[PDB]
Amino acid sequence: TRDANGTWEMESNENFEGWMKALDIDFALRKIAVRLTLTLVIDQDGDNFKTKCTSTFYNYDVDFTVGVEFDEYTKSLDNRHVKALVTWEGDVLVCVQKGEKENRGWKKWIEGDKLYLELTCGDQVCRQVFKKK
Ligand SMILES: *C/C=C/c1ccc2c(c1)C(C)(C)c1cc(N(CC)CC)ccc1-2
Repeated sequence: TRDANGTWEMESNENFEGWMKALDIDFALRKIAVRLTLTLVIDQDGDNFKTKCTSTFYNYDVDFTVGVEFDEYTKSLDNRHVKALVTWEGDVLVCVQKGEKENRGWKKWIEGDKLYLELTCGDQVCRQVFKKK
């Protein structure tokens, strides 16, 4: 479905460390991020999205409109300027982040009460699965 609204609880998270390493996240902070529980909250109304990723020590919040390029500064992650764009490819929500890193972005598949997320940077892919709370 194209409806990603909800509070999403993590079920699985594969190659999180390799993806963070591809983004040049500090080794020390990688070890903490691997242990912290992540909650993904999405509010979606038509084209307008508000995404909030929350843990004990780190938060990542982004708002965007589908189809409208936006300047992004990943201040709480790798601290880079990218040109971001989120679009629908069938029922897949696709985000491309143009900048220094190649193949940078994510894709989201909503299958019922499950959300599959693949985050990419360089030759690394992190695969996450969430269940709607
Ligand atoms: C559709 C999902 C997009 C998206 C963008 C940014 C982040 C995420 C998802 C998370 C939840 C995977 C995430 C986690 C983190 N930290 C760990 C590296 C913890 C907050 C940062 C950014 C994003």
